[PDB]
Amino acid sequence: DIMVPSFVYNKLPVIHFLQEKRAEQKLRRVLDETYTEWTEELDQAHVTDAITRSLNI
Amino acid sequence: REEEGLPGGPVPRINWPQEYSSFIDREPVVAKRIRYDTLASTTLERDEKQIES
Repeated sequence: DIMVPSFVYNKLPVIHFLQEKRAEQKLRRVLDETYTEWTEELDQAHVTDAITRSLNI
Repeated sequence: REEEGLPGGPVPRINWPQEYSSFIDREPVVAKRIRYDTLASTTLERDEKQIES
């Protein structure tokens, strides 16, 4: 009725602070590991060159 | 250019009468004309519906 309640009350602030920091850490990780991926596609010049070769030119 | 009706393929800026004079031998000159004439007579396009698909 008296002791354990008081010590729980004393614990509350530190735990709240640490959990807030942990959540911030996880969202920070979410944004950190995002990168824009630029894909590379076969240049159409080679396609045009192959078309010319097929024509026997 | 299709509305113009002009050759779809690219056409180089050449004056073959000068090339005739310059070249000692006819054969390379004739071959060059054959290639460019064929090139200017061919459309270099691929169906973009299938390509996108």
